[PDB]
Amino acid sequence: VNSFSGYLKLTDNVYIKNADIVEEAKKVKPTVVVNAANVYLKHGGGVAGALNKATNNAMQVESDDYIATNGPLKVGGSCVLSGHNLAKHCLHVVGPNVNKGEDIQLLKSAYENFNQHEVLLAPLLSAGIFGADPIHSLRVCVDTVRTNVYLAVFDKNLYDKLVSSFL
Ligand SMILES: OC[C@H](Cc1cncs1)Nc1ncnc2[nH]ccc12
Ligand SMILES: [Cl-]
Repeated sequence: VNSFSGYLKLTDNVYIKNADIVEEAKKVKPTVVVNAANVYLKHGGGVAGALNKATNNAMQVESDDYIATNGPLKVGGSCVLSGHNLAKHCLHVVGPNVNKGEDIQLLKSAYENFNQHEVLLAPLLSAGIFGADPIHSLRVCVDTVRTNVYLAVFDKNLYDKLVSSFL
């Protein structure tokens, strides 16, 4: 039993809800919130900009130190950093950005990072401003993640389309 509320159950392990991931994280304070990161951990817009704003820029400050020490992430890769006031940990995961010409096949690799964590609050990787098809991102999530994932879909109209089209 966990404290996630109001989710539709898609499979044994994947749940979905129309919600603002920032507000969800503040309410649940999950062990792991997933950020839709880029390789530079520059949290400007989309989920990343919103999460970082909610931390009063502490996420960005921590991220800049991480990059100065370790260099950029790989597309498809991840790192674990603090969750600040939102969660215990933030798993920064880099899905491919179609608006940069990155290989959509890397989306499966990106979702594989979720399997290192028993329970996660997450967005659909490569969706939104990353330019991939969200219906595809959900399919890859369901077919790749084996741990318990609670998906927050900000757009109510998109959420209804994802539910009604889910196979
Ligand atoms: O796939 C990630 C989606 C993509 C979008 C598609 N249409 C509108 S945003 N983004 C978000 N998802 C959940 N919470 C969020 N908070 C802030 C952004 C955000
Ligand atoms: Cl987005």
